[PDB]
Amino acid sequence: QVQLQQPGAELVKPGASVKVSCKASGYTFTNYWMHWVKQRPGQGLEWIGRIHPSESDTNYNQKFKGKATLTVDNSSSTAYMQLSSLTSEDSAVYYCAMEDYYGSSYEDYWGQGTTLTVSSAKTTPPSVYPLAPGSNSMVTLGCLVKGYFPEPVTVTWNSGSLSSGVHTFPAVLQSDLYTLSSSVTVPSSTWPSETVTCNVAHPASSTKVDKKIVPR
Amino acid sequence: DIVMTQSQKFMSTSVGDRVSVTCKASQNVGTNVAWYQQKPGQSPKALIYSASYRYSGVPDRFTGSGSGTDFTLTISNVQSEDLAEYFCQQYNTYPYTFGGGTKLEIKRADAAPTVSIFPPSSEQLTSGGASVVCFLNNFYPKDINVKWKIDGSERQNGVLNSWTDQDSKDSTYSMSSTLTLTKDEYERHNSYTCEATHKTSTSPIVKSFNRN
Ligand SMILES: CCC(=O)N(c1ccccc1)C1CCN(CCc2ccccc2)CC1
Repeated sequence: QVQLQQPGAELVKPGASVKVSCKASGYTFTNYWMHWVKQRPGQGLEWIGRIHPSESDTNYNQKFKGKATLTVDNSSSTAYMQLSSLTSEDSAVYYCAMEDYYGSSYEDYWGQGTTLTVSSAKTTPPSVYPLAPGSNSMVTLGCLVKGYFPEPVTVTWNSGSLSSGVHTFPAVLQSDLYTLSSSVTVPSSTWPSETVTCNVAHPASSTKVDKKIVPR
Repeated sequence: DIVMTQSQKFMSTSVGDRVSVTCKASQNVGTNVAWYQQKPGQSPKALIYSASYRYSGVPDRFTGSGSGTDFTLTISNVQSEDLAEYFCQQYNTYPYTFGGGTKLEIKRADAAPTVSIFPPSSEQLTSGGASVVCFLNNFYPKDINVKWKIDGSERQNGVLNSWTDQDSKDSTYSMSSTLTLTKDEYERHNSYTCEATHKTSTSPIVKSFNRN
């Protein structure tokens, strides 16, 4: 197996530049093309270009010439995408991706995607609030993740070991701040008896917060 | 550039049925065509390369066909976890280009919403705000309305709503409604109610608490 590690978010001011990293492990870095893809919120996919780490041969989408520059560092098995003269049209999720061959098929690997937000606003970490039923077979708990900027936030429950019965809602932007919520439904025999905790990560602010849901 | 066209942005099917997503290239791309699946909040995942070969671990329910300009991704024995956007792509000529995507929707039986209401946490109240949250979960079909009442009176401002895509396990929808007030406003009133109207009930489905 193979990991491509990308930072979750970059907040950069209009006109500045950004260099997004894609650190690879689990395969021979210099043997495979590394591809880059852009996806604007709720929109389709755009191919930026590809780079081969052996000698940094590149093929670009002409529409990104002068905007995107692809490079590699073989000493750290890292691929980079630099974006110059940033505008709001650059705000998007950027993926790196490669594929290799095993058995009788290709297998692809992707980075988690870097959410680039081009804005002069400041980073604002979320406030994480527990949702416990005030004083049945199943019980619903939740987590209110309020007032953060920029996107994204990711939510887990019990560090990911609680994955069934979860609904995590898309964020809504209001007064320049995002808010989202997550609910989890569990058997009433397991909570409060067993602990239920929402884990909330806001990569732009380097925050990871755990909130135990305790009964009211 | 070569334009890849998917002319059905949405296709509706049922679990166990067969669905075929079509894709047309503006010029001949041979078999240098790939198909991808993308679920909400997730990177794309390759399904098909060379127009008809499955990527590693892709279920044999996924088949690809076509050569030249007309390509088809066929999903047999559709499963609830196939809920996703599907993209075609040519890599015959630079730049590589993607179709616009086709979203798979799954028909299922009606399901009434499970409603839960939550008061502001003491953690939020310590800094002067107060959000009341209502989850309307696991309902079908997607059409639903939510109404907030404070001491019996309808409240419209300060409400923010968010909806999930169809659930990967049971193909239902869920919705979250958040009424945000000031701590001072919240403490002037006692009864807080969220009411859902959905086709599965001729009366509103309601949940309440009293700040008591
Ligand atoms: C969006 C990036 C992209 O375009 N791709 C991709 C996807 C995932 C991860 C890495 C790259 C292509 C996927 C299809 N491959 C085909 C390989 C091939 C060539 C000749 C015969 C047989 C197979 C080319 C690269």
